Amino acid sequence: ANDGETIDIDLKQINSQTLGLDTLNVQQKYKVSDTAATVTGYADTTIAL
Amino acid sequence: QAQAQNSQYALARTFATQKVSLEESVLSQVTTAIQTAQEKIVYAGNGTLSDDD
Repeated sequence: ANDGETIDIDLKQINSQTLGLDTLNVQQKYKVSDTAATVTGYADTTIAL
Repeated sequence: QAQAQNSQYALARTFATQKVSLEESVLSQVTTAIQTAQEKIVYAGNGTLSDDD
């Protein structure tokens, strides 16, 4: 009933980062390869004639 | 003359006591108001009220 007669609660930010798991990953890198896909077709531009 | 003197003191006491009692009557409600105000303040200490609360 008097000013200051408190009992207190503390709270913590809990998430993927405060636990140090936001980049928890277990994958292994693939070996990458690329090839030249040939583009085709024609498109319609803004300019008039 | 002495009897008139006593009568005068009686009149003074009547007018006086008309007050005093009035002041207790008002101050009783004043007291209860202040008490409930204290209660509201205690409520205000709740650490988990919203701003509109």
